[PDB]
Amino acid sequence: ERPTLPIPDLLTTDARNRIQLTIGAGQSTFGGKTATTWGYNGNLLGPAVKLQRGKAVTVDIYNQLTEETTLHWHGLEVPGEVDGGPQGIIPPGGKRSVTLNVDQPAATCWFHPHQHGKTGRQVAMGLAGLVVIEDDEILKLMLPKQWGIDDVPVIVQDKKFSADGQIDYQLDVMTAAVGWFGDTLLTNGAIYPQHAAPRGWLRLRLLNGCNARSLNFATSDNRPLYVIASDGGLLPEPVKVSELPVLMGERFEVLVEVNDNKPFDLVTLPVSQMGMAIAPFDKPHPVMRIQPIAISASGALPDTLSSLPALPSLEGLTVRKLQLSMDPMLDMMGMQMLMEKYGDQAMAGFDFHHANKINGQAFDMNKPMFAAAKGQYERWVISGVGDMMLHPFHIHGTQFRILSENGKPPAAHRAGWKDTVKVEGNVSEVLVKFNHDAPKEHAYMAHCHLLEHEDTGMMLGFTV
Ligand SMILES: [Cu+2]
Ligand SMILES: [Cu+2]
Repeated sequence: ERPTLPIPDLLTTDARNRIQLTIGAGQSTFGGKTATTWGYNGNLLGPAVKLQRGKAVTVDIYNQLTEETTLHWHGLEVPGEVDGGPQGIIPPGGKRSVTLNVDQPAATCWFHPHQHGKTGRQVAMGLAGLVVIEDDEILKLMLPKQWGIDDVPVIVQDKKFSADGQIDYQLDVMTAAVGWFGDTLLTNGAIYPQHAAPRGWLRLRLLNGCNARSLNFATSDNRPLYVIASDGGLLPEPVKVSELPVLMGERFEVLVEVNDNKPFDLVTLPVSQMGMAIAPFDKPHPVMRIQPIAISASGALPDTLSSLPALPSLEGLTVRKLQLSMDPMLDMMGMQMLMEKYGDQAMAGFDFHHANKINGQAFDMNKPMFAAAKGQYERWVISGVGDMMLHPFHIHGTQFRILSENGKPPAAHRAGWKDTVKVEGNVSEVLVKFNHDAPKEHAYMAHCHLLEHEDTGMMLGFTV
């Protein structure tokens, strides 16, 4: 389709090693209809902050909203002081600065709000940005690297809009149970955009930034995707796939071939997740149109990308159980509202504000559930046995290794560095290590990244 894919600005440090982000309301147009939206350095979404491993930057964050917000760097291994969870309040009109010393490998991470009880609304209203972490190793690989030509961020999100055009967000009994999801699919903000890519290798940095909707990327003509990276960065070698399931807040980088003059789309396939299979997501849905052009691209697909550390021996490692639950009365009413609204289509494949839980407790921001060890591998066992909802479980402060994802060894493209693991009626195990500290006043969060679950209790705080 006609409008070109918007390309987030690649924001680097200035002469004082500073970067400025302004958080503001603005306006966007979706299918001819204007809507109030929120953005970083803009009306909608945000820039791609570019960082170099081992080099420090100060970020000056200005809240130009009229409500409180927080700024979290999802995927970044930083102290709890700069991590920007629910306790990282930036008052409206106020300025807060954080020093980040990046000490992890090349990876596409991202940033987004983490306001207590309202994170779902603030992301839905428009707030997300990328983080391009670079190191010495990755630049040696000669991957596609022309930002916005053959190296393009692709941030995919759904939205629901009112008859008047305004984003129609609500945290109610239905969305607390099944999540906020919509009928309009957005790609860097645009409805079904087009991208001119040169012949050879196209590098796509995929981010699922939907609140609650899982995706599954493929191509319309079924040309393969070569996955080169996960949440925490480079896989050891490429993993070649026909389709790519992505959970809320997960990133993958893929190279895809642009070989003839023939256009093709990037698409998302229907998922079996409650609520998410209603038309138009009952069939393959286009994400963006790739349009070959002949201009110069020398990007490469290496045989060998990186070498990752080995999984540690499990013996002696501390084990932490995290039992995710939902009040069954939220479950019921939730699925009933869903049934009322949409009907049988919804199934293709009491304060509800504290109804979602971990270890029998809705998130309390004052009482960290535990102190985790520093610089020592632990094994966390996260169970969703007891309900049928999807829970992409996420841990701040870390890139971990999945030992077991929902009852099975992880797929090859998911066995490298991840910050999210799937939990859905089964149990997952991960090998977590924290290299930085987080006091109780600025605790790390562990939580479901189905944002409406997070906002109604499915989060805990922990210290290091
Ligand atoms: Cu995070
Ligand atoms: Cu959940």
